[PDB]
Amino acid sequence: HFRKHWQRRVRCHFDQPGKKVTRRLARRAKAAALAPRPVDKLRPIVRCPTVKYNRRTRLGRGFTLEELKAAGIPRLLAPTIGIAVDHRRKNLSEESLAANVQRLKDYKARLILFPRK
Amino acid sequence: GALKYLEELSKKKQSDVVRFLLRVRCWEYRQLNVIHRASRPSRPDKARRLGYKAKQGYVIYRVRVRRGGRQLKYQRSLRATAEERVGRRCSNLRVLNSYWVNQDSTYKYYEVILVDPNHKAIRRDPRINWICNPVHKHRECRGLTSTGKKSRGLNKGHRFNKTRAGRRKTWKRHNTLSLWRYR
Amino acid sequence: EDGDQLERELDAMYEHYKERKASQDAKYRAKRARQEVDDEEWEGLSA
Amino acid sequence: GHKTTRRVLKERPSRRKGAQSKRTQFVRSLIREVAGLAPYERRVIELLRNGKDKRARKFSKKKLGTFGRAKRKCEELQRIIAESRRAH
Amino acid sequence: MVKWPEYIRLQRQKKILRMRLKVPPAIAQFQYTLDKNLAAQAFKLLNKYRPETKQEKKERLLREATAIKEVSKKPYTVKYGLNHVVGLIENKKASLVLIANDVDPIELVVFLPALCRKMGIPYAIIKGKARLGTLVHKKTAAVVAITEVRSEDKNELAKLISAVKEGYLEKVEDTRKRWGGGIMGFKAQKREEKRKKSLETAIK
Amino acid sequence: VLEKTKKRLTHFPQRKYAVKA
Amino acid sequence: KTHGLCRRCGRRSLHNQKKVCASCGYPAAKTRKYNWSEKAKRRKVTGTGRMRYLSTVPRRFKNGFRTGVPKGAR
Amino acid sequence: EDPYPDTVEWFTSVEEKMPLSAAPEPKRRFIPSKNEAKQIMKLVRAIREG
Amino acid sequence: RELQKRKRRSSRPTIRMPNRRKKALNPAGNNIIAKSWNKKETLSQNYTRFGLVAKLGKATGGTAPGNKALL
Amino acid sequence: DLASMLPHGRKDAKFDTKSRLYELCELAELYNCNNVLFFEARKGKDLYMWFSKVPNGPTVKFYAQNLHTMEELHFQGNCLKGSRPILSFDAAFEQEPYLKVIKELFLHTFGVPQGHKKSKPFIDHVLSFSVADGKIWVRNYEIREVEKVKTDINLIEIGPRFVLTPIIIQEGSFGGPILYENKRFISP
RNA sequence: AAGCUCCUUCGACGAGUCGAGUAGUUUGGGAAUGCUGCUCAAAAUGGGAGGUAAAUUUCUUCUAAAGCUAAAUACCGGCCA
RNA sequence: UUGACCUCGGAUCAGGUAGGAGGACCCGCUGAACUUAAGCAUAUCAAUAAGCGGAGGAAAAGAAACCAACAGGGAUUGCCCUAGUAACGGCGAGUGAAGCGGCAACAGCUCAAAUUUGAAAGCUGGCUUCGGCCCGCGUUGUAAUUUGGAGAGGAUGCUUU
Ligand SMILES: [Zn+2]
Repeated sequence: HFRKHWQRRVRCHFDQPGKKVTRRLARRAKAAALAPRPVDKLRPIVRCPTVKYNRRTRLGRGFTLEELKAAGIPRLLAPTIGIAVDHRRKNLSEESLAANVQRLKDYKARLILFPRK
Repeated sequence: GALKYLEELSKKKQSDVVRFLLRVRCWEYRQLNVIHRASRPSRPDKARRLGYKAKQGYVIYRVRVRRGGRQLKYQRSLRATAEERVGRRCSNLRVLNSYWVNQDSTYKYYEVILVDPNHKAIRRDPRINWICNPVHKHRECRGLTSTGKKSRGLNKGHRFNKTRAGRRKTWKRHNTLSLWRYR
Repeated sequence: EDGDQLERELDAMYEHYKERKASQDAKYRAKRARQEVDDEEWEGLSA
Repeated sequence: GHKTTRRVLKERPSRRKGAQSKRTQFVRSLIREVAGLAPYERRVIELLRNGKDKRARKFSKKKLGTFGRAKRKCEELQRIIAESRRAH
Repeated sequence: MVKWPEYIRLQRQKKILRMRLKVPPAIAQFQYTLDKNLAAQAFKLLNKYRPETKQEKKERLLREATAIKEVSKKPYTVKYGLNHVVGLIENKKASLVLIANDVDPIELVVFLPALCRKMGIPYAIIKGKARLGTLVHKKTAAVVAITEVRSEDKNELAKLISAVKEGYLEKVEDTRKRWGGGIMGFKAQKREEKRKKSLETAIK
Repeated sequence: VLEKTKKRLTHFPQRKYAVKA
Repeated sequence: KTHGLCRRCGRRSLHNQKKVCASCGYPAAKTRKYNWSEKAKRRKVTGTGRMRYLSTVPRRFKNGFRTGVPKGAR
Repeated sequence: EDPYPDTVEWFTSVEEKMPLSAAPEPKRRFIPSKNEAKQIMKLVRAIREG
Repeated sequence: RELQKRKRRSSRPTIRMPNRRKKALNPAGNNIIAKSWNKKETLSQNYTRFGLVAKLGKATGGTAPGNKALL
Repeated sequence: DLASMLPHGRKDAKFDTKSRLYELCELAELYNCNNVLFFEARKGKDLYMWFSKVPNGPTVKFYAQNLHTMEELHFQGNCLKGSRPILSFDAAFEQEPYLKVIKELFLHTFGVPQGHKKSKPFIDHVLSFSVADGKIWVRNYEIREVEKVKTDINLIEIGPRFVLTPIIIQEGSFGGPILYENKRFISP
C-alpha cells in the first residue's frame, strides 16, 4: 500500500516526551495563573448515544439552563464561578436532570467563593 | 422598514419595475468603465445586510466580468474574480464582501464593499478593527470571503467530509504514515 | 421640451463615431466608395 | 427500549422560525402590487383567466421546477386575480 | 464635429432615455409632482417647523446647564429619514408625507406612495431632495413628514392636508396607474417610419 | 471594547474561587 | 553578443534584443525564481550577500524595540 | 394583449384603519429626554470645573 | 544554510536569546497561594498540601498514593 | 425501460416526499392519466412500486428487488418500442382475490390499447408475470419465429427483470381502507 | 448604568440565493460527494437533512445564502539553545 | 442674474497606504507524465510534481440548515482505535472515509432585519495657550438596546458597579 510517496509524507514521534513535558508545563502555567482555582471547569454527566454505549456515562460539554436553574446557580454567574454551560443540550428526562442537579449541588457544597474585591 | 420593502422588491427580480431599472442601469454600466467607484450602494439593503456602514472608510466599487466558461470549468466564481480584480486595483483596502447587482448576457456585474484599514474611524471602531488586523490581507485572494467559503466547501456534515477543514490538509493528514516510538 | 435637438446632436455624434471606427479598415472605405446609392431615399420629389 | 420519564420542553423560537408575521405578509402583498409580475407570471395569469388551469400548472412546473412550487405560484396568482376582480 | 466629455454625454443620454423609455406606473407617479403654489404653502408650514441647527442645540443645552448651575413641553419638528418616516407611516402617526422625486436608487422610495395610500396618510411628491434637505438641516432629505404641530398651526396644517389631497391626489388618482414615457419627438417618429418601411415591406 | 461587553464584564467579572478536596 | 551586464543582479546575462535578463528578469519587478532549481535558489537567496539591515533587526528585537537613552548618560 | 397594462390596485384599494405594529408604547416618548439630561449634566460638570 | 555560514564567517556577534517564556510557571504575589507554593513540587502535590482540587474531571491515569487533587 | 415499453404513458420527475400521496391523484388529472406507476425509493436503496387507478380505484404497493435493466449485455433479445405485448399471467392470478386485483391493474398499465396511434403495428414480445414465491416475477421475451423441420416460437429474454413483493392493497387511489396486508413481509 | 422575576402587550431572523435541467471536474459516495459554467428560476404553520412497509408520506433533528474568535495542530525557513 | 443638490474631474494640495523579499509549515488557483494492472478503454501514479496568486507565528477551521435514532449527544482542531470497515470499482489493478468510543485543549460572540424621534445622543480632520474652537462626514442612517435553545416593552422587588 505504498503506491504514493509515503517517504515525503511520513512522520515520526521522537518528541513524545518533549510534548508531554510541554503539556505538563502548560497545566502548571494555567494553575500559576488560576492559582486557587481548579485548572478545568465542572462538566455534566451525559449518557452515551448509541445502543452499543448507552449503558455508560461520560463527561459532557456543559450544563443545561434549567438544570442550572434547579441547582440554584444563575446563568450569567456559572461560567464565572467555573461551570461550563451548554445551551444546545436538552435534558429530555428527569433522570439526567436529577443527576446533573445533584452534581451541581455537590459542587456548591464543595465550593469556596471570595467576595469580589 | 424600508430595507425590508427593498428586500422583497429585490426578491422580485423579473417584475416590471426591477427589470426596467436593471436594463437602464446595465446600459449605464456598459457605458462606464469595467471597474469604477460607485458613490453609494445601488442595493442599500443588500449592502447593509452584508456589512456596509455609512462611515468614512467604507468604499463601494462596481466591476463587470465576462461570464461563461474557459468546456473547462473554473473552480472559483465570477464573484471571486471580480473581488480579486477590485482588490488589486484598491491594493490598500480590505475586501469586506461583494454582491450581484446585474447580469447581462455577455458580462456580469458585482458591487464590492471594501474597508480602509488605515482610517482612524475604522481603527477606533470595534467590529471592523479585526479587518484592521494583519491576518486579513487579501481575503479575496485567499478565499476568505463568502464566495471563497462556498467554493472551498466550509460546511459541516457528511456531505463535506473531504472539503471541510481544508481539502489539501485533510488529504495530507490521511496520507501521512504515523510511526510511534513503541510500535 | 421633448429633447429633439439634443437627440439630433447625440445621433449625429453617434453616426460620426460609427463612421470613423468603420473607416479605419480602408476595406470599409473601398466598399463605401464603390457602393451606389438607392432611389427609395430620393423618393419624395415626384414619386 | 429503556424506561425514562419524559419531560415537556419549552417552545423553541428556532422552531417558531415558521413565519406568522402579519407585517411581513403586508410587506409582501404591497411589494407584489408595486412591482407587478414577471412575464411567465403574466402567462400564468392569462391562462388562469381563460380557464386553461391544467396548462397553467404545467407551464408553472416547467418554469419553476417542482410540483409544490408550481402549486404555490398558481395559488398566489389566483388570489391576485380574485382580489383584482373584487377591487374592480 | 466637436467632442463632448464622456460624463456629459452619458448624462444627456440618460435625459433622452428617461424621456423616451416607457416607464412603469410606480415611477410615472414620481414623474407627476405638485405645483409652485402648493410647494410654497407646504414649505411655509415646514419652515415654521424646521428643526434646530447644531449651533442652536448647543446654545440651548448650554443655557440649561448654566441655569442648573445657578418642566418643558414636547418639541414639534419636521421628521426626516426613510426608516423613521416609514415607521411613522405604518404606525399612522404621520399626518402629512412629502416625498422627493429625484431619489436614486429609486427603490428607496418607489413603494412610499402606495404605502401611504394603503395607510390612508396624505402624501405629495415635491421637486427637490435638495429643497427638502435644505428644509431640514442636511444636504438631502428623501422624505419628510409632519406628525404633530402646535395649536397655532393646527388649522393651517388641516387646510394644507385638504389642499394637498384634493389638488394633487385627485389628479394623480386620475393618472398614477398608467405607464409613463413614450414622448417620441420628430426624430424618433421619423426613425420609426424608417424602421417600419425597412422591415415590414419586403424581407424580415 | 464595546460598551455592552464593558457592562457585562463590569457586572459579571471572573471570580476568585477554590474547591475543597 | 546577446548578453550584456544587468544592473539588478550584476551578471552578463541581459539579452540585447529582448532587453530581458535571463537570470533575474530585470525589467520585471519580481526576481526570476523557479522551484526546479534549488541550486539557483540557494545561490541568490538571503544570506549570500551583505545583510545591511536584516542583520541589525534581531538585536533590536531582543531588547524589545526600545527607544531612548540610558538614564544618566551624557 | 396589452404590452403596458394599467396597475389594478387589488391591495391598496382597501384602507386599513389601524397601524401595523401592536408593540407597546415606550415611556421615553412621553417623558423628557434622558439623553439631553446626560448632556446637560456633562456641561454642568464642565462649567463647574471651568 | 547560506545565512548560517555567513553568520559563522562574519565578525558580528551572536544575538543570544534569553530563555523568556510567555507564561509564568509559578504563582507570584503577596497572597497565601504564592507564599505557600513550592516551585520544586508539582501541581498535584502543591494542591494536595493545600487541600484543594486541581482537576474536576475523570482520572486519565493512576495518581500518586497520596494524591488528593484529582477528583 | 418500462416507459419505453409503455406508449400510452409519459414520464414524471422527482416527487416531493413531504407532499401528500393523494397529490399524485391531482398530478394524474393534470396529464389526463387514469393509471399511475409510482417508483418510491427508500434510503436510496430499496424501490417500492405503486400501481393505482385515479381517482377512486384500487392501489397496490410492492417492494421491488432483484433489478436487471435492458442495458445489461447478457440479455440478447430486442423488441419494437410501442408494439403491443402479449401479456402472460400465471394461474394464481385467477385464484387468489388479491392477485386478481393486481391483474387488472397490470392489464390497464402494461396493456398498450388496440388503436393507439403511438403504437407499432407488428407484435413481437411477451411480458410474463409469474407467482413463484409469495412474490411476482416479471420477465420480458422476444418471440423469435424459426421454420419447422420437415414456423414455431422460441423466446429470448430482452428486458427488465425485477421481483415485486406485495405489501398492501387499499380501497382508494392512494388511501382508504386496506383490503390486503401481507403480514409476512420482511423489510431490508 | 446592570442582572433576575412576572405578564389582560409585542417578537422583525440574510434571493439570481435555494431548487430544476444540463456540461465539465472531483469524491468511497447519482438520495448528484462537493465545486464551477449555461438555461429556467422559488417559499412563508417556511426551508434543509435524516428515520419509516407499517398506510401516509405521520416521526426526529436543525435554521443556509452576513461576520469575528485564543488553546490543543504543522514546520527542511527566522533569533537562539 | 444668483444659490443649493447630484455626478464627474484638477492639484508636487493635508495626512496615509500597496508593490519587492521570504515561502520549512499554511490558504487558494492551475495542472501532467514516467509507473502498475487490465482483449481494449476507464482507472493508477494523483486531486501529486512543475507553474501562478495570498498570510502568519502559526495559518486554516470554528460556535450546527451538525451527528444521531439512543436513556441521546452538542463550535472547531489533533492523537488512538473505528479500519483496510462501509462504499465505489471487468465488486480488476485496486481505491477508500465517517458516526460512536478513550484522550489533549476548550471560550464564546458581532451584525442586517424595530422609530432616539421628548431632541445624531455618533465620528474623521486641523487651530490650539491643551481647555476647547471651528471644517466637515452622516438621515439613501453614525451612537445606545437586540441576534431565535433568543429578545423587546411595562410593572415590580432585591441584587450589582
Ligand atoms: Zn539580472
